[PDB]
Amino acid sequence: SVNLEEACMERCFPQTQRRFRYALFYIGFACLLWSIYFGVHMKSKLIVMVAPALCFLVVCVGFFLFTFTKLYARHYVWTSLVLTLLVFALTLAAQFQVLTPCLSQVGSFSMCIEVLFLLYTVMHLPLYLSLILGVAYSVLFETFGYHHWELLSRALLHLCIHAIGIHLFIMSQVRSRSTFLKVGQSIMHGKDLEVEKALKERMIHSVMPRIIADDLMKQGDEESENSVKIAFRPFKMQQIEEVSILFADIVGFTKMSANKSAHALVGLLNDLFGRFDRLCEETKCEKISTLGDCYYCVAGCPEPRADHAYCCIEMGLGMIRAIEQFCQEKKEMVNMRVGVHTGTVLCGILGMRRFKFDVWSNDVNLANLMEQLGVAGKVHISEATAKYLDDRYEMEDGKVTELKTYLIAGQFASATFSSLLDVLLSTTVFLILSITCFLRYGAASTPPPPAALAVFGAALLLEILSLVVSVRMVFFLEDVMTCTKRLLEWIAGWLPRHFIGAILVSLPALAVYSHVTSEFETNIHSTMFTGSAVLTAVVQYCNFCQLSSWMRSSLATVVGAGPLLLLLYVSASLIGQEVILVFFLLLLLVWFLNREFEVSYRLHYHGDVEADLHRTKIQSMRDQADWLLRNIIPYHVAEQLKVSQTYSKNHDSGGVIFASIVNFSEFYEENYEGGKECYRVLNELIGDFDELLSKPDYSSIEKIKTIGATYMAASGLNATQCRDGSHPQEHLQILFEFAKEMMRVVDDFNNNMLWFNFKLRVGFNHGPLTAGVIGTTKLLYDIWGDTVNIASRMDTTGVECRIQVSEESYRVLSKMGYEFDYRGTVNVKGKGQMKTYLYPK
Amino acid sequence: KQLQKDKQVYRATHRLLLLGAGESGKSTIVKQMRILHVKATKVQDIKNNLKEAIETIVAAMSNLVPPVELANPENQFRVDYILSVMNVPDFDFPPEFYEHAKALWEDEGVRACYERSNEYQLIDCAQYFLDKIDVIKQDDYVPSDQDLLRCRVLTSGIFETKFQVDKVNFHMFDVGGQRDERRKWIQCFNDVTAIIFVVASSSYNMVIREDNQTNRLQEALNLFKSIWNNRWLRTISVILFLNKQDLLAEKVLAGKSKIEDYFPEFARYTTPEDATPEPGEDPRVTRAKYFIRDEFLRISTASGDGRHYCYPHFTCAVDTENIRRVFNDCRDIIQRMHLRQ
Ligand SMILES: Nc1nc2c(ncn2[C@@H]2O[C@H](COP(=O)(O)OP(=O)(O)OP(O)(O)=S)[C@@H](O)[C@H]2O)c(=O)[nH]1
Ligand SMILES: [Mg+2]
Repeated sequence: SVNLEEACMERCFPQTQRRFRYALFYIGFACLLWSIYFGVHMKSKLIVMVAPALCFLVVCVGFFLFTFTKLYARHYVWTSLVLTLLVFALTLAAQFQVLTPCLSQVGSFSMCIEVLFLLYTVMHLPLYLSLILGVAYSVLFETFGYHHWELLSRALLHLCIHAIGIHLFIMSQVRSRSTFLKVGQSIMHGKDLEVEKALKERMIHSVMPRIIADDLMKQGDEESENSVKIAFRPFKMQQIEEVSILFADIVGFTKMSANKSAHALVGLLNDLFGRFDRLCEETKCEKISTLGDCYYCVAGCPEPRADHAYCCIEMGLGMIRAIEQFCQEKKEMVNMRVGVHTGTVLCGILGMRRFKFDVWSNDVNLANLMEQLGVAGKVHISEATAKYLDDRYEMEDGKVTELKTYLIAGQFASATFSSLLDVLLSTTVFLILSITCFLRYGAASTPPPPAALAVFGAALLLEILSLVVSVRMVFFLEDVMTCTKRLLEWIAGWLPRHFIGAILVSLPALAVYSHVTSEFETNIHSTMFTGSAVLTAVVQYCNFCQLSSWMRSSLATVVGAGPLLLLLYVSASLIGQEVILVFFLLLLLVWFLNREFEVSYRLHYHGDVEADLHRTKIQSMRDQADWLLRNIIPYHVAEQLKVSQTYSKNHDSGGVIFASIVNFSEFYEENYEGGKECYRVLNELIGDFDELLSKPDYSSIEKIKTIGATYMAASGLNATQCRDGSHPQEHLQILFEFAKEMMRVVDDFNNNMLWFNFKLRVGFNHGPLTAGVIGTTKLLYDIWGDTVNIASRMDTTGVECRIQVSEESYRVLSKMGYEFDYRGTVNVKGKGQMKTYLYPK
Repeated sequence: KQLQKDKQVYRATHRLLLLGAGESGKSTIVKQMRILHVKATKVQDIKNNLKEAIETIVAAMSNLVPPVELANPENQFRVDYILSVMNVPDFDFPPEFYEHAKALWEDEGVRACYERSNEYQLIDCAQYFLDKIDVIKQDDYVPSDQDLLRCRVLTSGIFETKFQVDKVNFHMFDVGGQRDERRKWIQCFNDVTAIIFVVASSSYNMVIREDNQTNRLQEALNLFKSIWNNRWLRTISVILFLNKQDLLAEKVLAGKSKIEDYFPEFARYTTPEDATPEPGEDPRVTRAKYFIRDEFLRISTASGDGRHYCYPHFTCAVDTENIRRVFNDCRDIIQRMHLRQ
């Protein structure tokens, strides 16, 4: 945009400032070496040369002072423009006083090459402006060098130096754009990944206690990290002794929830269970869960607590106080009965959808029954509590009305696209160098020497084959046969890339050396011309930035200067001194320049790799926390809860089933290591039921939770839209098919069980129900209603291995062609006698 | 942290679950291992095994369908004394009972009823212990090691035994194998190294105690088919012992019972070419035992998919040397089996 790409040069400023400091130093060093040249070697008869050199050296140290000002940080383009106009004018004015027969073309042209490079690469001017300054400098330098073949040869040399100039320019700034963009990506992903890690933490703590969550956040087992992405499924249980289990049940929940609009009910129930959570976090009792009108805690199951009994009955008396305050405050006639039992408990996680930390033992079943045998307002404790309670409470005899039991009441830029572009430019300057070297023949109409045209054709065909390889690699024609190209693409690794890059860099200097076998040191136009062209070819060795620095720079020194140390002696008198000076300054320039550009390329690859690592890491954390969020609540509640604060809804028709494994108690036996192996078997069965949920034809069936051995699931909730290709009561049909198929799953499970059989009964009912969410910073999706309680009645009054159906669910299921038989007539609390039906015949 | 070392020594052990049907000899193999690689009620339940055997024979006299009667009919008062004490909670074993048991075991209608012991349920240490209680009529004799191996005590519930051979840890799970105990096996199926399936080979002619209408070896075959194809054992190899070789040998050499009377594919069975019998062996016994081995290897062949193997050995659990040899071989085998993970 605009403030994007301005902040780009805000964070690409200091490397531009460092480059500009190096260009200032290099121009000053050029003025220094030409000063000692024209002060010792030649032109010691006139001081017109050396005093502009010394004054421009001190102008450059003036600019090196001016860099440090604070009125530079937005003025750097205009400061660079002033510097490059001074250097343009100085090079033209130090060229201007020649052609008296004293100074060559090979020195002034090196100044031309140097100043065009410092314009293109380091001055950091815009493209149009630096291009028109470059072309204007080149044409003014050729029209002030003049004061039908050689002139157009020099114009060809300026053509290829502007080619390599614009190429280095555009690739340096597309890399400086793209590295900025990748570091912008990698700094967005750090903050956004911190956000997703906070959400994942909040969803872990809402389903597991603190000790085991903080275990899970240092990733103690890596296999869970691999699995959230062979014989038994993994499961975590710890048979822990000496806990103290509390249940609690709201008395009179039905009349308290009598005519609420299913938003008042969730609100008051939120208030009540929030008061209970405050009690839990005071009393240091872990709550476990909340089901229906029932709440239940433990007392130090992950942590060995010494006053666990005390913590449990103190939490029960706290509950009695909190519900009498709620009764006074909100004016609702309720109280609650509490049962407290101690003992040993194996506590962990079973299932894999909707899983949650629970407890299982027989001590838990005892605590459930002593809640069921409790009287309202009073906490109903056992001998197992009271044997170390120390009896500092208002104890009673807890006697039944019908076992030592008591009551208590109180107290661009693609990395293989740049290779295409620089192979293109290397072969086009090899082309026009060959053209310039051929058209030197204005004396012969046909070219004399054989080896020149031989090397010309040889490297010409080599460049055109490497061009076709690269251009069909990118443009991807798939024309003849590519399996040789696929296996030839493989073998150009890092070091074969080095060697083909060596040749593809070198070969224009081979084309210009190809014209040295015929004698040249007789004429001086030929000598200075081949010197100018060979420095034009040595300065062309910048383009393969995907190579290394020292490799290209040392190959440049060799195959651009070594043959002229060879041809130093071939006698040509003081032009050797100025040409070794001129290749010195040019080689120092090209050493620094391709050093800095391959450093830029290395940093671009670094910023690509790190900013892809952070993208995969945030994709992992986002997928993980989204799996936990679709775990703990359904999807449409997550939609209506993202845009708001709490959730409640009243559905007018939805079915629900419970599903109880009847005979698990005669499989439990505790004689081995607590019987946790028996719960591994039960985990396998609940896992097979959860595998039924991943079917695409069981999409709109929700699993509420599992309760001990019982499995609860309900439908009709996600279907907000009355479909055109479907039925208004089809979710009951697919829920009944879900019940049939989990009957099938237990039949398939018993084949792997030897000389024992699990039997389950289910119960089915539909009607209007009441969805809701309880916690905040905890979460719990749950449904309530009368449909649910009649469904639990159809469960518990069931015959095993047979589906039991209520009356209205019979009336709507039997109009879809199913078969049933009249079971009998069952008392239902609230409905009285009720007409039930059974699915197997 | 201290759980990494304990976790890796838990990796280091070998879990040798012993399966097998009723009275196939699992607990005898565990007793043999603790003789190899490691105090008064043993005398009492030796005497219980005695009394159980002698009252079973005395009842089974009249309880054969042709009633084998007394060859010496003077011991009818003794027979009535043995039937008198048949169902009693405790018994102090007076010397009267020792003289009654000895006088019964010398009678030949008694022994003629004993020879038809495939028609009723009788324990597999009667012949040894009638003679040995005739030696230990008294109470001041400590029973020998073979006496400890022969005492039949029923197993109910998962037992364990940790022993260590040459700095390798073995942890094996003796289990009961009656039809009521089989629901308890699946507790032991987590991360078990190997399964040493144990088959009473000589009980081809007997029936199980549960329903009295199913062949013991057919029961063991169906049990092997069940545990081989089990969905939690489909990557776990099964060493297969075949116990009671000597009883099999003498029941074949007695020639009264034929295997083709009960398994009618035996009559057209030929001994295999790779059969490597022991020295001094009637090869019809070899044909018998390789028939039973290949009966199990059919089950281990018809599935498996290269996931888990089966390594049948021949063994007699009341002889310690045989157990030494086959457990050295199995030691190498389960070394290879634990190195499969
Ligand atoms: N002669 C002989 N008797 C054996 C051999 N193996 C086991 N027995 C006998 O078989 C009887 C039963 O052995 P035992 O170890 O108790 O079987 P078990 O598997 O434990 O019985 P259960 O656990 O299934 S109820 C014992 O009397 C024992 O002496 C054997 O190799 N040779
Ligand atoms: Mg046993």
